[PDB]
Amino acid sequence: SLIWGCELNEQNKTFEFKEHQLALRTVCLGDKAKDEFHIVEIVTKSVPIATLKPSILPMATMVGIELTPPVTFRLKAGSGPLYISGQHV
Amino acid sequence: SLIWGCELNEQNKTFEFKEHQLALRTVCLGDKAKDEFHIVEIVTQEEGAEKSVPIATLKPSILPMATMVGIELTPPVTFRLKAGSGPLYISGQHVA
Amino acid sequence: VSLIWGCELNEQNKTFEFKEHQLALRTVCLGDKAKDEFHIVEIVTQEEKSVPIATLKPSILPMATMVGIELTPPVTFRLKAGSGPLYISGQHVA
Amino acid sequence: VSLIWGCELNEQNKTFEFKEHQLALRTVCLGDKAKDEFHIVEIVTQEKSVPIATLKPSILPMATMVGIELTPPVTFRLKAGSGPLYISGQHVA
Amino acid sequence: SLIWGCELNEQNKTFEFKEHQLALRTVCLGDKAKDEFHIVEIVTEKSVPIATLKPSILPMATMVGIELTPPVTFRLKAGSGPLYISGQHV
Repeated sequence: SLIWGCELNEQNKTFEFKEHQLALRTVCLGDKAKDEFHIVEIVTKSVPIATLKPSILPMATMVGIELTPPVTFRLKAGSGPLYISGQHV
Repeated sequence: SLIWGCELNEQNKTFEFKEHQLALRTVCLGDKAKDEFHIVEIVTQEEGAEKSVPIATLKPSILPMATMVGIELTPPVTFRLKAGSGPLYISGQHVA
Repeated sequence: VSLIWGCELNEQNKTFEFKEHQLALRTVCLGDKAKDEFHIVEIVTQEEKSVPIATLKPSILPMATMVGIELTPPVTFRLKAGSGPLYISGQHVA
Repeated sequence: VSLIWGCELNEQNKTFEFKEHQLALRTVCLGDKAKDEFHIVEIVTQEKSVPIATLKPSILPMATMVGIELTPPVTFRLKAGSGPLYISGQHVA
Repeated sequence: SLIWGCELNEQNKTFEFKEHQLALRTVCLGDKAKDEFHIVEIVTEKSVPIATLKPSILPMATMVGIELTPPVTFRLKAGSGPLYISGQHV
């Protein structure tokens, strides 16, 4: 077990996590993130897993989401920064 | 275990997922979704009568997403967009 | 053996009595036509003891995810406040 | 041996004590007549108070507690807010 | 187990949790906290944001499945606080 995390933003919309297993914990926006909808999806086919917005819902708790690498996280919408936290087992 | 997901919207209000188990994880709205209440329900047949069970109510400006916990379903299961224009995304893990 | 379950509570039918079995709750959410006011659902048992488990409101918090709540029938769900409809979803396992 | 449990905290009754036994918390939610202000519930041990929830009628009327299992005795204190604030849980033994 | 908790604020932005495992339960703001975004991150250097709160938007958050092996430092990346973190020290 090793705490893990990544940041997605306008300039770096994608992050890839390349046995091993990643359990997600939270997704949250930076305080300087544009006040608009942010959507993070997992790409393998893309699957939206979270929709956040600073003035509406600044974060979300992920539960029971365990992924087998490799997995790519893409910022479908929003300027970010958007942080994803998890445990790399 | 295989990550799964579907989109429901005004055009396609229904998605029929057809030993297997589907564990739901999240429900979230698209950024272009109409700012109104969206309701997703699971539909099954009960006593020869249709029975739908609402599992989530979302709205862009109020609650753009929800985390589903402990919801494991045995196919076949139909997800219906009871209300809202969508798009509404449902994510889950399809384990077989 | 599991079976998806659910019920609606509203002004007209403020109560629903769910009559080895266990009911695991999953979510509580409001209908889109529900009055924009606070809705409170409570579980009622004889000890009469009622235990509030959720407070919702259309314009504030339209739904809630229930976790680790497993009940042994019989159990009654009562709409303490609000016009509804308020839906409760769960899994009835046996 | 599980038994649904619950208590109400308010301005006049800021404290409630839960006096092997285990209490698993499920939800915290405000009454519809609760003052539109921040409500904070904390667990107190001897003291040692630990805030576990911050609610407000017009902002966040309730919260789902997860994985919180307590060994009696435990005291719940309404650090702030008029209430009523309800705490639900499963008392097993 | 042993219930645990700490407060982070403008004047005490950091708290270090010095086999043992800390399971987090909730993060919530004090009623006197400045109405602005508060961000708490875990630091190991690698800092990992785990929560973004704001009094008038989202006053608290439930942490799930987050179990940590000491030592672990919690840092208030942003916000005046107070911000409370609750957990079970097993």
